[PDB]
Amino acid sequence: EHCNAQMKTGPYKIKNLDITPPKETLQKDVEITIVETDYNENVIIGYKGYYQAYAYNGGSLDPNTRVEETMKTLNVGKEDLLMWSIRQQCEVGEELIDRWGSDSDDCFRDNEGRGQWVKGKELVKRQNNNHFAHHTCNKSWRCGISTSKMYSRLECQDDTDECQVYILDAEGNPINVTVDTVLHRDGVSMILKQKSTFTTRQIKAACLLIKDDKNNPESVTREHCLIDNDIYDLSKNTWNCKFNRCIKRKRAKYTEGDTATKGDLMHIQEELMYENDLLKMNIELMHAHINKLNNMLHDLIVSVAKVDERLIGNLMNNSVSSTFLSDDTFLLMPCTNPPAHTSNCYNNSIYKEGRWSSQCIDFSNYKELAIDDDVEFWIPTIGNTTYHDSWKDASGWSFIAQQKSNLITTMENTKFGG
Amino acid sequence: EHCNAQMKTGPYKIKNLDITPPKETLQKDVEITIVETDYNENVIIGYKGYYQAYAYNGGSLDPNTRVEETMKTLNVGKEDLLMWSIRQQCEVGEELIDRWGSDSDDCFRDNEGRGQWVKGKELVKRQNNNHFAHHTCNKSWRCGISTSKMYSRLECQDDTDECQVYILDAEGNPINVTVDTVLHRDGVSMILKQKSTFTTRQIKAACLLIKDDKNNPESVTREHCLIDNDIYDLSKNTWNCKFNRCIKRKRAKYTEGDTATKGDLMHIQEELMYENDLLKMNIELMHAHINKLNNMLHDLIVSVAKVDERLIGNLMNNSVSSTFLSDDTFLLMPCTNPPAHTSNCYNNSIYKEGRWSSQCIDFSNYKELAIDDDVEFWIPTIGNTTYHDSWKDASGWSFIAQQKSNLITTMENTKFGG
Amino acid sequence: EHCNAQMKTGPYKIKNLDITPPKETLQKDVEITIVETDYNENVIIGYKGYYQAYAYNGGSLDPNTRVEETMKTLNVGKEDLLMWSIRQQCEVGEELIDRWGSDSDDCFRDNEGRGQWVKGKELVKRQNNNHFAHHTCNKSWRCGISTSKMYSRLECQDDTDECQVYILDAEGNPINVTVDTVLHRDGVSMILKQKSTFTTRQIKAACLLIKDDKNNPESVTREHCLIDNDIYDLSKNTWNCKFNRCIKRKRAKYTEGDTATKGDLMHIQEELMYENDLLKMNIELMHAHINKLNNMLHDLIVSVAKVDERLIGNLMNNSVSSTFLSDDTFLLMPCTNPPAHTSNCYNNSIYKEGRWSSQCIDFSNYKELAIDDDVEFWIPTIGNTTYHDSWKDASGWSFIAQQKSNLITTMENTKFGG
Ligand SMILES: [Hg+2]
Ligand SMILES: [Hg+2]
Ligand SMILES: [Hg+2]
Ligand SMILES: [Hg+2]
Ligand SMILES: [Hg+2]
Ligand SMILES: [Hg+2]
Ligand SMILES: [Hg+2]
Ligand SMILES: [Hg+2]
Ligand SMILES: [Hg+2]
Ligand SMILES: [Hg+2]
Ligand SMILES: [Hg+2]
Ligand SMILES: [Hg+2]
Ligand SMILES: [Hg+2]
Ligand SMILES: [Hg+2]
Ligand SMILES: [Hg+2]
Repeated sequence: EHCNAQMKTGPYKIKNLDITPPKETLQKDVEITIVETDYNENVIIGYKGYYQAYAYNGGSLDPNTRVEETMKTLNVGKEDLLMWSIRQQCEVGEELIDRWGSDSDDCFRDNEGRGQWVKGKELVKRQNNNHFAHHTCNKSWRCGISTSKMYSRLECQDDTDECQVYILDAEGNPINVTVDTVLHRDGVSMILKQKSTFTTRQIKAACLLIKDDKNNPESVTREHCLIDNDIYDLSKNTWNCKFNRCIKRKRAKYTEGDTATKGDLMHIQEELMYENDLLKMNIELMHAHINKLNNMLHDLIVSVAKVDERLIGNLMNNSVSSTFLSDDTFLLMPCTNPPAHTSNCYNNSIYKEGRWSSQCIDFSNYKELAIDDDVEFWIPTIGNTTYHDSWKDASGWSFIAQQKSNLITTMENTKFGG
Repeated sequence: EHCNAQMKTGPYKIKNLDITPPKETLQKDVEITIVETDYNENVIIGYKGYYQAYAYNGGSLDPNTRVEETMKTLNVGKEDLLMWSIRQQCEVGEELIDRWGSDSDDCFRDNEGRGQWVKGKELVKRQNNNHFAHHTCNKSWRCGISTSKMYSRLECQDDTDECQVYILDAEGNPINVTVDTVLHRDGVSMILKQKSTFTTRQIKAACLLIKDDKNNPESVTREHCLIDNDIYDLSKNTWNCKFNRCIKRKRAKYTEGDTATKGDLMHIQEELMYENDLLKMNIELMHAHINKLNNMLHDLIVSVAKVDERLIGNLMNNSVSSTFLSDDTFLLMPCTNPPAHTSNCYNNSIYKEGRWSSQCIDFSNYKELAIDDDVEFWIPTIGNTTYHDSWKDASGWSFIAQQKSNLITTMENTKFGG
Repeated sequence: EHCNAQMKTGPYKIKNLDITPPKETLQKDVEITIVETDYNENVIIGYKGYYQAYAYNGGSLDPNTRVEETMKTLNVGKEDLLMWSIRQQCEVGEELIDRWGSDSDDCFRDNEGRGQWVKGKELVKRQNNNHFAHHTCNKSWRCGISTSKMYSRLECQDDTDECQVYILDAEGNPINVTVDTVLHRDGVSMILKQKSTFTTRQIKAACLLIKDDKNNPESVTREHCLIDNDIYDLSKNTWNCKFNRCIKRKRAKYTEGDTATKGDLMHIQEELMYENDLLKMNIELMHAHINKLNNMLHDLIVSVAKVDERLIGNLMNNSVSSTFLSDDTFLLMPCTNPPAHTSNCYNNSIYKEGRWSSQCIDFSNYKELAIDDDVEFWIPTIGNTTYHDSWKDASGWSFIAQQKSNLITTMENTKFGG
């Protein structure tokens, strides 16, 4: 307290800190529509066919000495296909081995394939022509039935809010498979067991809103919403559709079920690493600030303690009286007091410090004065996630792949039907 | 205030809190080089071949009675391959069915395959030998052309900062496919439409730096950098290369495009769950600390309010005067004041409290005194990510797979060419 | 200070803020058992077979004029299979081309395949019957050996804490492949080079514990544990097993190695986006609160500065004296003081302010009074992650796929063995 008076600077006033209105807003009870189908649908897959070798032996002289070979693949019709499913069995015609002479014609009798009921059956590539001056016939049948699964994809229109369940091939393209008409594709016959069925559900959900477009401080740049402890982006108010589900705030190749790459995982991993280090930086940046503030509160204490001998005791929550030596340093002595002071008189005529009989009140029943707000933080439990299969994993498509492969193998091992 | 004097402890001084210099540093304007190619490159894929059955019938007696079968796969040359691409068509020779007698030799006339232009064509495995004392020839042609895509992989050397675009097979290995020479592989002929072209881009980017090696408190253990609202690790100052892009702060199997596993997803999911719970713990740990501090500030208030009757009013931002009963408890009365006091005199001779005519100043124009720093938090918008296809999804490789399969099927259905 | 006395409200007391006991607890030195096997195991894969065409030519008259074709696939036995591995070679019988007449019987001599040692070998589908009144024999051999890899899966029982290493097929099912018995599957013979071996490791690890079930405030709803700078969920105290490793706090299709989808990646991406915006909201929500608190500390300052002229100087850490004009506004003058005051006397009789020779102490050696706690934040380094291959990538299964394909191709190109 010895100062140059000829240098008074001012007038001054303490700069209060900016209280910024939050750009991220929590909105409760946001109305949301969920539309969902079965992950996969039951598809009846059936195939049929025969390999035939009709031959005639007139010796080397005859131009009619030949072995005509055919491998017909047949379609299976709606009613048969259904029957096949019900029965977990498929129907073929009779196996004709070495039917020669006048029996050469058993071959042309049945081209639908009737009378044999098997679990399944594969061709045998049988052929012979060792009956001189005669025709020889061999005709082997193949057969297969499966009620397999194929992946659904739900889709809804923002125009009309109408939805449809698409059935996808191994590559993510929808395919025309219906309940009323058999589809013939990849050498096979396909029909739906069930008309594809969906369902809607209405909810009120908690959404985090973000308004960080400086030009449009009211435009909502991102919205994250809690659907059953799982987070979703619903910023765009178009229908949001993936796999078997569609969500909204009240035909080309689909792509979500494509196989993901290790490389994109690793980037998500780096993003996670980043988030962790981002958490640490900001937490510590906040830590440091508070500590600075804490220390200001210290400078406050030492100053006001020179007048208030019992303050340090209060702060430490233990009754002790302080005696200062400098502004900086001080001493402590133990104390304990009669705490039952509930009125403010005894035989009163301005008695105690800070100056303490209607001007004489008992304060047993008093109320808390709220001069502060507590902050409340919103960090809900998350992580109820679903994993979906890639589109190349459909049980139905591998079934189709299997019979295709089985045919390839049997049709290259020639058999003698004698 | 009744204390044991014989127990003075000290001298004491209030322990200030450690202000830790931040280990995570933000560095602005970090110079960065981006090198990028097309995700995929256009590859002309062409294939050709014939199946031939040259037979002679001299009866069972003749050892020369035989059916010689061959299936040649041919190479397609640079110029033809280009022509094929331009024309979306491929060229084959004439289809020879049942050419016997003196026409047996049509077979050997054309082995290049000229004169027929088709969109594409598959073999027919035709054969016969029913012309006694004569040779019989059948020769069927196959044909295919596609200008498909195959995935690029960029690579740069830290030595010399030279880059190259590699074209990968379905397994992630580079393959020698050039603009000047046709590559013959997997029974097919391949050439590039275009010389592989890249491009560079220089940027200044914001990077988060981390120095958490206790032994080397200056070594930078991790660096995360913002490239167009997407986060990258550039701690190592080697070239960072994935898929079609390379980044740097100014031949074996590649691996990023391998298919990722559900299991590694789930771990990333658990890491996310962890981060969320890590956020909650630390936020609340900070919450609690501040509340403790807030309550200290309360003990301060009650003490200094015994001298300052208008303080509580100021804090609550409403004019009220306080009267204390104990140290703890107090009463309130309403007030409102004339706020236009801009000088500090009236007819002044030490008038108001705290003691308030050159010693008499008007303070209309005053300045804010900055005794505090605001903290500033760095949490930029992220999430502009790219997804890449797995290496088994290249349109070009499935084309090659397709023709391979088509050949397999046709070469096991024998036809009679009579 | 002019107030309506007829409206005293009270008695009041300042509401302290709730200090909430943390629901997320850090527990150190949690005992954990790790069990681990090799990622993959060495599997000896061997295959063998022949294609035979035994024919007889008695002319068109003879019913015995026929070409009997067979393609046997053989099993390879334990000892041979081992020998094959050691030698990187496989054994076949002699190639018989056009052995006719009395040599027709070379065909039936050797059906095991002995005497030829090759790196590998493929069939040639050779056949002829151009020797009148004689049998003709052709028999070609195929051969293949690989010591390939197949993926391990570790599994442990909570009952008995016994573990086993399973060897998986391309679809994630375990297969019965042992050291003592050859397995015959997919037209091939398989045996283990090595008995499958695991190993255990005990650690003490730091775990984050969470108790957020309101009904059971002691139940531990989630536990995240650090295993070598990588985070794991060990809430459930069952064995946790994925791929080749099992962890615990002291046969159907396995699924972790299935291919993950782009769609599930994108959701993880949205979760990350969410976390970032969640970090920002909460950080800023905390920022705002502190600033409010900071400003309270300002109202405190101005009040107590009216009594303490040197306080503002202390806070700003520079010696200056304050003179007030209103309650709000003030002026500053420069100062600097003799700081060596280490006793509290000179020629003392109640000298300085706040009232400052055994009642006369030197304070060179004083101690810091801890009236505060620093908070300590726990954000450990993470991100030592492992990536695993999908189950369709096993070198051993593609080897099996390869020979299968090679056979398909050779068995549809007929050759004349004359
Ligand atoms: Hg005939
Ligand atoms: Hg006969
Ligand atoms: Hg006859
Ligand atoms: Hg990414
Ligand atoms: Hg009293
Ligand atoms: Hg000839
Ligand atoms: Hg003829
Ligand atoms: Hg002739
Ligand atoms: Hg991971
Ligand atoms: Hg006044
Ligand atoms: Hg015979
Ligand atoms: Hg002969
Ligand atoms: Hg002979
Ligand atoms: Hg997800
Ligand atoms: Hg002094």
